[PDB]
Amino acid sequence: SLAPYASLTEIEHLVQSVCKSYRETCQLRLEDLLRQRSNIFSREEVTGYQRKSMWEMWERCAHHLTEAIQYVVEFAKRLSGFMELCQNDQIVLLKAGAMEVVLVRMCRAYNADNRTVFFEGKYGGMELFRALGCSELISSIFDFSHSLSALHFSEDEIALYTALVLINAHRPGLQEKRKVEQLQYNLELAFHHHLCKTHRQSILAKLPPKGKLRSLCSQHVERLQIFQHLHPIVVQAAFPPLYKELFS
Amino acid sequence: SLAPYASLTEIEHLVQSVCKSYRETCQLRLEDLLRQRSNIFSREEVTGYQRKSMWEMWERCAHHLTEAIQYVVEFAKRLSGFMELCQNDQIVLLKAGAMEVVLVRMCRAYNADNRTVFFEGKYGGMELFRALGCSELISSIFDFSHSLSALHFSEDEIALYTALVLINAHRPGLQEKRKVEQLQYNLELAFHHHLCKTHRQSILAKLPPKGKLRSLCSQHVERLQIFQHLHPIVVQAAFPPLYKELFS
Amino acid sequence: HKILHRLLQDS
Amino acid sequence: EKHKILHRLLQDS
Ligand SMILES: CS(=O)(=O)c1ccc(CNC(=O)c2cc3c(s2)C2(CCN(Cc4ccccc4Cl)CC2)OCC3)cc1
Ligand SMILES: CS(=O)(=O)c1ccc(CNC(=O)c2cc3c(s2)C2(CCN(Cc4ccccc4Cl)CC2)OCC3)cc1
Repeated sequence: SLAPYASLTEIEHLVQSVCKSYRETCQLRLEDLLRQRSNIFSREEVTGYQRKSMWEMWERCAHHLTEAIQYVVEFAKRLSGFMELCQNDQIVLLKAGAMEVVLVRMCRAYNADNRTVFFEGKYGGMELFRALGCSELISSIFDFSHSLSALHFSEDEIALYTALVLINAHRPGLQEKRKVEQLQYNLELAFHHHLCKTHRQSILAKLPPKGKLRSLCSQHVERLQIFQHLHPIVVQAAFPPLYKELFS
Repeated sequence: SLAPYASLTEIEHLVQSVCKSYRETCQLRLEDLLRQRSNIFSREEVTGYQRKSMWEMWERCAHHLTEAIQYVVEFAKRLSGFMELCQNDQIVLLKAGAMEVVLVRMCRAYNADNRTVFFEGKYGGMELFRALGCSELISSIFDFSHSLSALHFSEDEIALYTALVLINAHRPGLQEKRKVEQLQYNLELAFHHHLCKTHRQSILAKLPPKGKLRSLCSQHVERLQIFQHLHPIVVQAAFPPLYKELFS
Repeated sequence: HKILHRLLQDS
Repeated sequence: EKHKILHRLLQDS
């Protein structure tokens, strides 16, 4: 909501609204990800992924990331207040934040018991991604999901925290910074109210720093520039156009 | 090869060449596909696929089909004679035949014993594809793979037969039909020579009539037009550009 | 930003 | 309607 001086009733309604927008666009139900924890890639399947060409593995990951971003775009379209921002600001917020929201949501698909992530129907470790040729970035993404796994978020906490990762009034290029600041503040009141009622405000000091998410996004953009030099026709022929627009 | 009056030595060399081009671009190893036959999607996994949105299921299948087409383009680039045809004819042959070659190659991933296909890491029946909204086309594709299954092709037979599905001198729009006729004839000599040496010429009268492959391709183009009317932004945002160019 | 714009106006 | 992508894939080598 963009309402100035939002009352306690409005903040409680905003907590409910944000949680419902997230539930309708969460992509996979948490119970489905948990039910599949015993479905792990066999050693022969891992060898098969590691044998794939770099272009084939980049194309698969770009497709899966694009599908996850499509759900974040729908989350934004349903998020209280987002469609009241100007067209430019909506685009500036999604271009800088859709990838960051996906990286946060991905902690639900990470199993700390065996350090594996749900990918293409089964759970696999970072070794599954070897053919991409960006081991440092993959290892950093697994470490980031591991840091969020340790905070043990509920679905409601993910909904309120991802709304704030997206509604960031400090993004360069915003034209109505003051309007985004009001929406960000109301979402912060909603997140803090939910955390206070459930005795979870102690997680605020444990959230990843202002810089961790930007580093992962900047590394992705850098590795894609290296990939596009080695395979300049694969991107224009097979990658999703939304992916090329956001990261090229 | 486009060489006129190909000798028996040239025909034997062309059999070896076509089999090698196919082996280098077959996408998945036959032994991996066969050894995964007993791994079938559970009833809960099937329900999960059937609960996906139409746009998500179409986008996934367009991606998998595009990856399979990319291997057929590399098969064509390595196929003896293909790169000696004019640029227009190469495009006419791939635009009409890439999808037909993929449909033939997919008989390797089909189990006639339980009517399942290898898809996204496990085997599943036609019910897995229900969210696409084109049950009749999916049933026709499963029937086509079932008709090829009955011939129990070797890998060498698939290589020689798929070369002929692609090098078809009757495709409308060819500008140098005489060169395509010559290349088609040499590939037919190579296919017939291989079949004669292995006592398999009896399969020639059992190959599917050309109209069958034409019908599957035409139905796919029609179902994509129906999909694009219901979801006009999904295609331009997320589908592979090669897919939109070949079928839109 | 042609694609993001179209996704935002799609209903 | 268009063949720009197929053309580029074919001339990649
Ligand atoms: C949202 S959810 O919880 O409902 C859900 C979770 C999982 C899934 C299925 N799994 C996935 O789609 C992925 C798992 C992982 C994915 S996507 C990548 C993303 C980052 N990413 C960039 C990159 C880096 C280097 C090269 C290319 C790319 Cl796109 C790498 C791949 O990180 C490794 C793990 C569906 C839904
Ligand atoms: C070639 S291989 O042997 O190395 C190999 C075998 C299996 C695999 C993994 N499995 C697949 O990629 C697919 C299995 C099936 C596939 S792709 C489709 C293709 C037709 N097709 C169009 C469509 C019809 C209707 C609507 C949209 C589309 Cl794209 C439907 C999907 O037919 C159903 C089965 C990879 C490689």
